[PDB]
Amino acid sequence: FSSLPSYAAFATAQEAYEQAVANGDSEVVLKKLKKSLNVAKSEFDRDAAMQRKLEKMADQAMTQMYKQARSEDKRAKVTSAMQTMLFTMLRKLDNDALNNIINNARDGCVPLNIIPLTTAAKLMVVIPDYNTYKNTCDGTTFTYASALWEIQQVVDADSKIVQLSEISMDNSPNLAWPLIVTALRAN
Amino acid sequence: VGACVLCNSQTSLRCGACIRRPFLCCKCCYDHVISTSHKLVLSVNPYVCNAPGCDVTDVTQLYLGGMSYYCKSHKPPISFPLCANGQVFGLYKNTCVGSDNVTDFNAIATCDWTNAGDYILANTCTERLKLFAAETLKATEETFKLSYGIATVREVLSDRELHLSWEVGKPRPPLNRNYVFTGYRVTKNSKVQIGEYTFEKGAVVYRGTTTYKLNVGDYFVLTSHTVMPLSAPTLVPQEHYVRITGLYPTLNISDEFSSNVANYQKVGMQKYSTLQGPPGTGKSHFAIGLALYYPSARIVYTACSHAAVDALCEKALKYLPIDKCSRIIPAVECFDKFKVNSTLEQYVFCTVNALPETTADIVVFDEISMATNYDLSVVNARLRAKHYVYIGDPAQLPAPRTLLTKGTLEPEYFNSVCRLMKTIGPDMFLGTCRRCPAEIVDTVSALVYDNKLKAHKDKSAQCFKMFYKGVITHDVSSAINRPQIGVVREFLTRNPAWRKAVFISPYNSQNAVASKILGLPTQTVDSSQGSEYDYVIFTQTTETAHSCNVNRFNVAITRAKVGILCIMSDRDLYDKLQFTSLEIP
Amino acid sequence: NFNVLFSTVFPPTSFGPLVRKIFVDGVPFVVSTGYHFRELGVVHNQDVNLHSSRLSFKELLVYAADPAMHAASGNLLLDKRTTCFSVAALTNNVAFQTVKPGNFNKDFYDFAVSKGFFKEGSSVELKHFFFAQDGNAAISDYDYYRYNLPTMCDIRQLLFVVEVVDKYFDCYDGGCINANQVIVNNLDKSAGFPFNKWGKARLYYDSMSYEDQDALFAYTKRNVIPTITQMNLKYAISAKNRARTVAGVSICSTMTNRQFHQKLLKSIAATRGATVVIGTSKFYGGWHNMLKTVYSDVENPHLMGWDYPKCDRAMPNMLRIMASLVLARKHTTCCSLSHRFYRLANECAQVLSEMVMCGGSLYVKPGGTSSGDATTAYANSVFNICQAVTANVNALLSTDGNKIADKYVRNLQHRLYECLYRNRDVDTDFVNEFYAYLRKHFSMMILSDDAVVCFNSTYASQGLVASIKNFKSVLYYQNNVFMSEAKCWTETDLTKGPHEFCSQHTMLVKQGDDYVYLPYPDPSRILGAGCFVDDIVKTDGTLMIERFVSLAIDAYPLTKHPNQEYADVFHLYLQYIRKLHDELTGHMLDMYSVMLTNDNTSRYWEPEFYEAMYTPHTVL
RNA sequence: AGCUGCUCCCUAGCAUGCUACUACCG
RNA sequence: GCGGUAGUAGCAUGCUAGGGAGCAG
Ligand SMILES: [Zn+2]
Ligand SMILES: [Zn+2]
Ligand SMILES: [Zn+2]
Ligand SMILES: [Zn+2]
Repeated sequence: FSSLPSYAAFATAQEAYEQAVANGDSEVVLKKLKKSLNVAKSEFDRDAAMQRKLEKMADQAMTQMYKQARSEDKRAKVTSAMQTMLFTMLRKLDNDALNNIINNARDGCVPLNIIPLTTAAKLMVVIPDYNTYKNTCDGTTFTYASALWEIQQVVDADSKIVQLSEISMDNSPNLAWPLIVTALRAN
Repeated sequence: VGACVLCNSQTSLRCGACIRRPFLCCKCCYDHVISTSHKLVLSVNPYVCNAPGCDVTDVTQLYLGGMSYYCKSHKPPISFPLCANGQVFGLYKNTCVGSDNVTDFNAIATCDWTNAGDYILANTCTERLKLFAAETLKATEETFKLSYGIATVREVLSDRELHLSWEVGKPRPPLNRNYVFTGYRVTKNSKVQIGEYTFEKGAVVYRGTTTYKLNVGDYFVLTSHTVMPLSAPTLVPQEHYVRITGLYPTLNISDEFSSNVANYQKVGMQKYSTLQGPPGTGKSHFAIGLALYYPSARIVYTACSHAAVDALCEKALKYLPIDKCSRIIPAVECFDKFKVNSTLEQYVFCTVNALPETTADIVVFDEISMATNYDLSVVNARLRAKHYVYIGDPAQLPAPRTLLTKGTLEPEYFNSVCRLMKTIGPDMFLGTCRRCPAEIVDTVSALVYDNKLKAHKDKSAQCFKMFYKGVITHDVSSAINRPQIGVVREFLTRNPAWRKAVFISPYNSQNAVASKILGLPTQTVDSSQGSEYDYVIFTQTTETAHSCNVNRFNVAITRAKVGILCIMSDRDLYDKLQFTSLEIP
Repeated sequence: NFNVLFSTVFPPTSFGPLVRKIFVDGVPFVVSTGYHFRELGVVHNQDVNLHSSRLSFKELLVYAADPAMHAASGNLLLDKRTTCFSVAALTNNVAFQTVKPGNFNKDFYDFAVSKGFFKEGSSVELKHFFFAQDGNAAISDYDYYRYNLPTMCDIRQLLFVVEVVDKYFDCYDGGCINANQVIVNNLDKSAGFPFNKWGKARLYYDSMSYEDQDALFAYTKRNVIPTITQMNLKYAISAKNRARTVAGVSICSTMTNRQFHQKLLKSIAATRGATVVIGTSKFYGGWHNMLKTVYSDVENPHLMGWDYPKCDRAMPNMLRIMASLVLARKHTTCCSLSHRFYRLANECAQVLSEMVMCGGSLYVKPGGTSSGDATTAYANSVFNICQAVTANVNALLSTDGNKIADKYVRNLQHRLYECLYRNRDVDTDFVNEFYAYLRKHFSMMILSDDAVVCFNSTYASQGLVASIKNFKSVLYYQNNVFMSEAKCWTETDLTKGPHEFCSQHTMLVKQGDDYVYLPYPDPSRILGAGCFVDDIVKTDGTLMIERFVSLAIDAYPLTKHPNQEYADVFHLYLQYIRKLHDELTGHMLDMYSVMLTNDNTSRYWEPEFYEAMYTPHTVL
């Protein structure tokens, strides 16, 4: 703040006061060129104190709209994320089993709990111990929920592949023992 | 929040009165918003007063008072003018280069697309401004056309015949093959699919795309798009390297490709060799022989519309196996030699409106002169190929600019490629024209065609000239003057063997009228590229600046390879062309 | 009430969301359009449109929170570790989550042992630790919902209890507010499945305008939105080795529940001198004020406190619904009759019987309370007061009326019978009368399922107010739990306050010229907070120090105890704070050459700063 | 990885309020 | 000699915002 209109005015007032101080003539020398200086008081008070408020408010505004631009970009980002997720899960879904059960409904509505139960292609079973294994999915095919399933792969709690011969009553204490069975719907 | 159009600097300000809402940096925005008819600027929030009931929206007057922007009559004391230092208030206030000479952008912004000069400046500037002018032009095109007469046909006359009603207060636009409408079927609530159809002389006869039966309640418009910003220039930067880059040398070729070998190398040895083509020199054969020369190349069939790739489809049955190609069509009745939507296949049959953005080796751009910079630059955005192939020539005819009002666009300014053959020359030369005999190809030489076209066969001796009488009378958009029709029928009786032709006329309504008296078919001059008959009929009917234009008639002069009759109310080409004259009845 | 009984007959695959097929620019979806409740019947949405053109931000937000398309595109699941209903598996493998041990602050332990702690036979010893858990901890904790059973109520008794309970909530005011008036503390918490893939709650409170939130809130008054709840394990100090979990509700539920309930919730927490004491501070004399308020003017007073086994997993659904209705009774002018029903249906479908993600799979919750929804601590208080009032009614109606000597209480009993089983609408005068009777002979201080009661002893020995046995019977037949009398307490001398309230004991000490009540904690809790921490950075004292200042604020009132090994805890904390300050300042003079000045940091290792926090003249 | 309530510490800002020094006018 | 206002410095109380931590249900 030096290029203001009143820097020159206070400069010339104090310069004339300097000229008269090098002169030093009268009592009006003191009175005047302390009042040439005492007029250039409001200049350098308001012109250098209202210039000290507009700039702070300008900085406030600039920071605020920076914030708003960033918040406007993140919205578009999350919009794209949600859309991609929905359209991706859409393409494991539009089969003919779904339309078959939906068109058998009298008004269009069905319970949600019977859609994986009747249209899913893959089943996952979690077994706590061997006694439960014997009564649920022993063999290589079993029946659950009015259908026939065919086993592919068995893993354990460490995600390591077990073979169906190892699962026995005397080898049972050597296995990490939630086992997870994966089966496919038989046709 | 991106680079401004004239400065490549991140800003947040947009001209409110523009059509594109372009980015303009602070000093650059000051320039444009004081120097034109753009009075508004929008930022992350719109710079408008917040006192209820204000609608004065200039640029200089507004005052910023904290969390608001005021006008001087709306202003509490704590404020600052939003316009000072010749610099509007917005983000990134410092690091903007600006520009002092922005009167070119200023004129583009104020260019209302009436004069030819509008097109001249729009085709004389630099790149992203080329894009801005192009998209403003197309946006103003759709503002132009959609707001005209409603095609509300309120009864049916007969089979393929209709009765017309149209919008009041707003006139009705042409009914020609250059002007294609689009149908919507009204039900008690809203509209349903009908499709695009054409209207002609009836009492309205429609040249429908396919069979339809519409009762009353229906009405039509010519639909459009909502054109978004582009991405890429009109062409790629050139190359002068040492290699045929990215492809494989040759073992086999057929000797009918003898004139093909010499120009295969130049298109692939450097970035692009822009092709000029006289009518029927073998260009498509060349554009098919490209894949014949190198069986391993990906070349992308493009055009103005599919009807020309349908030509490249017609000769695709001739040469290349059907197991390397796919014909893409958007979700219309065209030619389909192959299966649709198979992008990942070697041959890419499509048009500028069809192909998804991918990458390829060579793009065969067809019929360039009927394309403006926009549809020319779209494929430069979609397809970043290393080599280009521009089938076309500014020499034939340009795309229909409905805003051709004062002056006429010269082929210097049809697009950037169009003056490119006139600045650097055509990087293409094929001297063997199978089209015409010793009459026309020799004649089209001194016309505009570089004195490079010359005879292939000898004279067939019936391509004669007959300059006519001429009387003028117009009705709406063309003219019917059976004076120009009279000598056609009355001299045809001298040659009954003259029933193999098409009657073409610049006034497209003449073919609809003449067929009642004459019986030979119809054809539109500007959309007649590629199609030819052995014997053809025409009457110039006048030498104004629409048809007999020395570069622009020449589609229908190279029509005949056997016999013609050029009925001339004209001096433009009679003493300019090189044929013989007979007596008039 | 009748629906609860009749719904145990029908197949359990018939309840839940009802889905339908819709088209979004020609591509088919699967979305919810209704709900079949076990208590409320079949509900259909009012704004359903097939064939829309686009999706806004709001419609994407609603379709992403739906369990319809998450479950319709996963595998079938047969989980044999639980008896709960399993729906689907959202991935190709199961996730086994563990819990880690704590970190040992050896410096503090060595310092404490050099001052005489942890000797053989001491009264203060370590009993609070970080217990570790293995991979089967989440599902075995989720399997405690097998204690929630379908319970049908005495309806004529409940329809009177609800009126008295409502009389307890008359001094507050509520209603709906706009989106620019709600207040969120800590916008940096999770948003909850599927929304925790992309950001925190800040992301969704910033991306939504003030007019989008209003639109979503207006949408939930005509339609039902079911959401998904995630189960998380806690990492905290404790005295028992069972695992603890909290439910994390999704953002789409919290956003609208705040707008519905926040005005009343903030009214409750700014009131002093009432029965519910949420929002009252224990500092600056507040503990004394609460204790003197509950003492009131009961005649031959005793004190009593009880507990609820398995409170949040054994609550019947009818009482949860009743708590919601009592809280919603303040919307008599802003909401219509249909709006309130749809808000109730939304609450039930989101936090009462919803879909739960445990591991990477979906299960069906039978009932109970979700710990982390927007109105937890207040619904718990409503449930508390309901059970207490029921106990009093059962005490008075099951007493031989020919032996009651007072003639006022006999008429009270007569009129109570005929207001339960003979009168069909509400009688306002008798509700006022019974409420006054209860407030005089049975005074309550309630936090969210904690309580203290001051009651008339002579009345309780004759069976005119509730005893500890009446609570046992009421819990047995209305809660399906057995309350053992080894977890209750009684106190016959009032100059020593409650034996326990919010984990604090009470002491009557002399402060200045008079006697006041002070709260103090279990010493093992403070010492354990000293020795064991949940981050490795907190095992260096000089990096924080404020932790020990706060823990010393919590431990000041042990200085007045008669047991000498209890005051030593406060003194040990002050000495340690001084040592840490000295060792931090003697680092900048050697490793660097910085001379730190003791800028009045010497107040932290003197007792005046801490004594000032328990004297009535605030500085909060 | 939740919802609430209370308390301590640090920095920024706003107005307010008290108080001190200089100038001008009355 | 006093009042009013305009400036500059130091001090407190309250409110808001941001960050760090502790306890309770
Ligand atoms: Zn610029
Ligand atoms: Zn503009
Ligand atoms: Zn204004
Ligand atoms: Zn309401």
